[PDB]
This record gives sequence, structure tokens and C-alpha cells, in this order.
Amino acid sequence: MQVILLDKVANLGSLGDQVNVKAGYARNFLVPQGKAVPATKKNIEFFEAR
RNA sequence: GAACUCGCUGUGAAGAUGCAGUGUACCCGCGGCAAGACGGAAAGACCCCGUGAACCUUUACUAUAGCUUGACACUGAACAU
Repeated sequence: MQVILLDKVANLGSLGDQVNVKAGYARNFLVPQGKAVPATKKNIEFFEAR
């Protein structure tokens, strides 16, 4: 879905991008291993402040 | 069911101890033979009926477990076409 990147990711990422990703590549790789977070419109200001 | 519980011919729900005709027979036990009724091995074998029941078979009908097919979900990324 709408996850935002956080790292030195390959060629879809620029340290934070709103992309259209699938659910299976979202969880177990990008959810809790690091590097992403689901964009529930509360975290879009919270981690950009970080 | 009750009996004071004879044999013939005939009649009769059509094979009569009981009806009609006729014949015979003192009253009552006992031991036997099984011909009739009455039971037994019960014909719990033969047949029909019920818009009865039960199992069983199948290319009866309608379903279903199982097996099997595809879609979607669990389920992703890099390339090449």
C-alpha cells in the first residue's frame, strides 16, 4: 500500500517516498525489519520530524 | 362358550356328535389302537393387498463425503520477453 521508506533503499527510494507497493513486499521485509512504516497519516509527520 | 359328547342317507357358509328322516344303543370304569374333530413340528411354507417397513444392486431420480479443475486470499522482489 502506502508505506514510506527510511533507508538507503534500491531504485524506488530517496530516503522517504510515497509509493504504491504490494502487501506481501510490505510485511516481512519492510514492516518490522526496519526501512519502512505504514502511512496511516499520523506517521507522515512523525518520522519526517525525526 | 356350554353339553344329557351314537351310526347312516340327505340338506346346509357347499365334508354335521347337535338340522330332517331313519337305524341302533342298560348305567359307569379300566387297559389299548390313532379313524375324525382339538393340538403339536404352530403352513413363521405357498399368494394377493396396503399410495406398509427394511436392507441390497445399477448407465433410476435428487443430494452428499472423498477425489479433481480454475479463480481469489495466505503470496514476494529483481531481470528478460
